[PDB]
Amino acid sequence: GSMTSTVEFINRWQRIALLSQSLLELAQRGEWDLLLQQEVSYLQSIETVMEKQTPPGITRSIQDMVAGYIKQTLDNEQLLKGLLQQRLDELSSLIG
Amino acid sequence: NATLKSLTKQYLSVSNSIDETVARYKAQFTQLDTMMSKLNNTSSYLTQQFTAMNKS
Repeated sequence: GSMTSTVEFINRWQRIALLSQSLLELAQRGEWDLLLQQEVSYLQSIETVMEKQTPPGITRSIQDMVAGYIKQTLDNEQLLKGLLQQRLDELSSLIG
Repeated sequence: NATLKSLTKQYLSVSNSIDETVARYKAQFTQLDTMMSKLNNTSSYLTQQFTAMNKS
């Protein structure tokens, strides 16, 4: 019944962290068109943990595990902002 | 010694490719900038979630 609800909860956050790494690497490889496609999914995955609540009875160990995914997502997002600004500057120069 | 008409066609064709290329860059700039602003909001939400996940 609800061992399913714990893994689903875990998977929701792991997906967010996954897509966050995907975005970062796509930016690192200069794949800007794919990045913008992937962005769509990333935002949808954030919406998912807004629509669904942390279930009751998640243990400390699992909360710690998920907190790790949230931190990793923040770290990636921070790195990504720098690469984005750089690209925006690159593009302004090209645009003229 | 190519015809003027022929040179003018090439000129306009290359000019159109430049326009299309610059249009593309502007669209990409706008969307990446939008994305960057959106990361500000998501980071703010994620920071809240981290602290909530850590409580108790």
